[PDB]
Amino acid sequence: TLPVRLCKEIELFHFDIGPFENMWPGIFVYMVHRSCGTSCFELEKLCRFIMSVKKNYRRVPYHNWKHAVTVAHCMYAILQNNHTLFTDLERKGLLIACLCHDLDHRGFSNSYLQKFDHPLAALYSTSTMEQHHFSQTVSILQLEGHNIFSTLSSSEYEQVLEIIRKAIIATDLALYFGNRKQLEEMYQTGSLNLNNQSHRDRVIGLMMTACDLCSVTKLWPVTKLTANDIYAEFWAEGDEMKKLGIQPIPMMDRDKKDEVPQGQLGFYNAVAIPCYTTLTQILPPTEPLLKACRDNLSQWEKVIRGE
Amino acid sequence: TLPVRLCKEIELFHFDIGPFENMWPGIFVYMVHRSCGTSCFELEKLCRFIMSVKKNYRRVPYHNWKHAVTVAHCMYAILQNNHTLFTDLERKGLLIACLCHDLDHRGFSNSYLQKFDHPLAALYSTSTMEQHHFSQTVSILQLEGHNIFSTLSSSEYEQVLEIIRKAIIATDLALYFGNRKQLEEMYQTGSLNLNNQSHRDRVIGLMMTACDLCSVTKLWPVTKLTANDIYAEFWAEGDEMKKLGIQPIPMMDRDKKDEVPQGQLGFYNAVAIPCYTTLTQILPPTEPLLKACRDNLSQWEKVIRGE
Amino acid sequence: TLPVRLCKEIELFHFDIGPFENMWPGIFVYMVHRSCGTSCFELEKLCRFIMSVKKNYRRVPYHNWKHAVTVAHCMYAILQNNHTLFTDLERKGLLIACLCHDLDHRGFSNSYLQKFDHPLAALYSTSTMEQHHFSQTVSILQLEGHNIFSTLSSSEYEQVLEIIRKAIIATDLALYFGNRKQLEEMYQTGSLNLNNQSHRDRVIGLMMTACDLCSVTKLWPVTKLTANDIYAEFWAEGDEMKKLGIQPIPMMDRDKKDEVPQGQLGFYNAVAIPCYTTLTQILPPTEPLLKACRDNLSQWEKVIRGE
Ligand SMILES: COc1nc2cccnc2n1[C@H]1C[C@H](Nc2nc3ccccc3s2)C1
Ligand SMILES: COc1nc2cccnc2n1[C@H]1C[C@H](Nc2nc3ccccc3s2)C1
Ligand SMILES: COc1nc2cccnc2n1[C@H]1C[C@H](Nc2nc3ccccc3s2)C1
Ligand SMILES: [Zn+2]
Ligand SMILES: [Zn+2]
Ligand SMILES: [Zn+2]
Ligand SMILES: [Zn+2]
Ligand SMILES: [Zn+2]
Ligand SMILES: [Zn+2]
Repeated sequence: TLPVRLCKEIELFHFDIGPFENMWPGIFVYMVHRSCGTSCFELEKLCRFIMSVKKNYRRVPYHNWKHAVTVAHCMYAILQNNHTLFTDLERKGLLIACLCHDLDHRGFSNSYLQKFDHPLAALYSTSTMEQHHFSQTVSILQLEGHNIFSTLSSSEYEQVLEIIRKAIIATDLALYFGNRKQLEEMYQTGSLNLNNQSHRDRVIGLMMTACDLCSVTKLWPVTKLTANDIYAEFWAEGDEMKKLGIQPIPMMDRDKKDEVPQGQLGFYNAVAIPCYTTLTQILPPTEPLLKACRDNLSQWEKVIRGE
Repeated sequence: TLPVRLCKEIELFHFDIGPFENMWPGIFVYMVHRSCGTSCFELEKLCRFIMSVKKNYRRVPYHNWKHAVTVAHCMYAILQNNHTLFTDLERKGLLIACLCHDLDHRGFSNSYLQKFDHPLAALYSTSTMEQHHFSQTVSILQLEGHNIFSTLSSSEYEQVLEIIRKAIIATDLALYFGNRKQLEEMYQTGSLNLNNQSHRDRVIGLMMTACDLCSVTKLWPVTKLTANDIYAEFWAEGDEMKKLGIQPIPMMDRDKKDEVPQGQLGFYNAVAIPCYTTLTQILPPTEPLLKACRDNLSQWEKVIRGE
Repeated sequence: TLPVRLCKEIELFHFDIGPFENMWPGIFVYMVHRSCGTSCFELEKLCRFIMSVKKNYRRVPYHNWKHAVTVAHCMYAILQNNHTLFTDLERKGLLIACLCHDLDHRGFSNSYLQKFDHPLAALYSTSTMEQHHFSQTVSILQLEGHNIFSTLSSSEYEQVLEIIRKAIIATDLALYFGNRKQLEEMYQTGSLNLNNQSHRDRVIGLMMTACDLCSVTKLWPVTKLTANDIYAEFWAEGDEMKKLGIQPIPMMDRDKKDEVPQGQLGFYNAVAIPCYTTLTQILPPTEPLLKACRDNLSQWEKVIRGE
């Protein structure tokens, strides 16, 4: 258990995990215990696993340890408000997947790695960083005393690793557009069926996108401050693009700061609002994420106007 | 001994310890040896103690290792210019107290810890961080080979730990206002008596405030640059307050930068000038701190005007 | 071998080593193998040496590990395009010298160390930091399993250490002006002779300056961004000068930012263009460095105008 205020507010979708890093591991363990149960993991193994995962996130402005636990919390909130839908293994796997989904991130996009000709791009032609995140996850699990899935049968172990793999790959935003489009069609026609594994994998994929982007679903003061972190990374990549003799897209171009308000508008309209609209259609109890997304859209519109 | 320039200028109240971190331990050892004597501490134990204290200060903009040694230097200057007043134990304890007085500081105020519902606030209802600083000090002393007070009698050990405890607690600025007010009254009436232990504890408390705030007693270029560090911390806390859904006070509000000159004025008038005025009354050789404080007040007045 | 793009573009003088730190060691090993040969160093010893050198560079804005490898690359490009001129030992020694030439740099100039009265200034009256860089190099070589020159004869070992010493000392820009002037005279009169050791030492000295300053020979986007790093250091030193009660020169004065374009002009005209002009005269295949320097001069002239 946690302090009184945290216990209460952790159940809210728009919860912020706070600036005290050494409380984040305990926040995660709390979430796991309420989501899966106190006997889902051996506590000693789990804590060892969490600290090794922490050590393999880098000190970058956005794709860091705080992001990992923040993404995990959003998944916790989704799971707790749709608690009859998911199995034991899925709850286990998804929280872990979220915690590990950006492991060893450098603060650079897949396209930058390709243009730089980074060895990872030679190894992984598609979803380069995401395949690397999964590879890192697996490597940590293979460390002595780190296999938190020790007590599972081989059959169950293979299932949860596949849940984790698919989920981490789904955080490649390039795959989200096609996935969301398919889910929309299946929802409208009544074809969508959570008993169908391929349909289920898609819904989980959308859940992963929703959690990954959850910065846009916090209250305005948090959403606005987090934007500074995201652009710190993007502008750094844009600097590196210019060093390769390539003009970066405006989003990554430090010199085009004034276009931020309009750029944000475009993203909410093109990416965020559709993501949470579709997720809310499929899983109605995720409605608060959509409301908060809409509220942040209203705030960016006011910045553009000058209010 | 130190380089020629340092030897000379370390005796000045407005000395700056410089940007070379690995010289700060030697600066402290120099001060201890001149203040208490070369046989006050076993050198090997003292160096081990200093390095563990350094390791338990965090990389924050202001409440860091540099602040700790800077505070210790101000106490050194007070002690050397009032050298007949204090006992062996008090000189020992006060330098150590100053070095440890912000141990494990996160860069957040007591009020923020309370509002966040941080576990330390549940443990320590009053002077939350200061009670924690003392707890940290004690923990370091209990480490193998770290008890720098090994050679003291039990009686003396208990006295110096109490000197340290009271001194560290006195750095809670919330307790300064009441303390200064009492000292003022006792000074005016002739009641004040350094042979009275409770009166003595108050004077030491004021000395601790004076050392803690000594940023405002450096020369203008140092005082102005240090302000950047202090606001880096304050504005970060104000950001966190906004993330809890609480509007921070203007001092901690990044958006109210233009109010800095006037805010500083208010602090010098309400806090700093009274502190050093009262200290100078009680201990006349601390006069240079008051003069330099007044000079910085004049500089902030010129910023407001535009000069 | 390296990724395809790196293999190709590493041969260009204006190559940028990129933002992936863990590739820099492999970039260096690649350069050594192509420059000297695959049997010049025992690979295990070399990698151990490289990692210890990395550990002894500090996290400062400019005089860091990236600068060290960048300087080494420029020397690689000079060596590969003048491949018949230099001996086995010289190629070995110069790459190593470049990698170690700023070892343990604090981000402060020799003059600041003198004014602060830093112990290094008492030890080394001339070329203070450069003598320290060499001392650090030697200390690393003396570590167990770190003597990468193990297989050399004593005679050869002494020669390469002297090559390294002279080369590192030559990176003291204060010595460059006199050296360049002498080389100019010897070139014009036909006196200059690479078979004369003292003349040869001078030419190597100029090569070291050219590599050290090679920031001004990159493409404009790299050159412009690197300027931010250099001023971060300079302005920090200027801050420290003000803390000693000394007005810093405008270059190190944060308050005189607007003078950057004109200040840069002056440096290109007074230092950079003459350096690469003289180097190109002596070693014609280094011409691309001069062209790129001239192009950056044109860019700074356009900043001044407003284009
Ligand atoms: C893919 O872009 C983003 N991913 C995000 C994840 C969390 C929060 N925001 C995210 N964003 C973008 C950043 C903004 N989009 C743009 N900003 C600019 C700025 C300047 C010029 C063009 C653009 S597009 C939303
Ligand atoms: C408690 O405030 C401070 N503690 C200090 C310790 C050392 C040096 N300065 C200290 N200060 C304050 C910072 C300033 N006071 C204020 N600044 C502002 C800025 C904006 C709006 C209101 C205020 S009050 C003196
Ligand atoms: C010695 O100065 C420099 N060393 C450099 C090495 C690499 C790249 N640039 C270097 N520079 C200087 C920085 C600039 N010179 C000046 N800048 C200013 C700025 C303000 C006022 C005076 C000056 S001189 C070239
Ligand atoms: Zn990702
Ligand atoms: Zn992510
Ligand atoms: Zn404090
Ligand atoms: Zn303090
Ligand atoms: Zn140097
Ligand atoms: Zn250098």
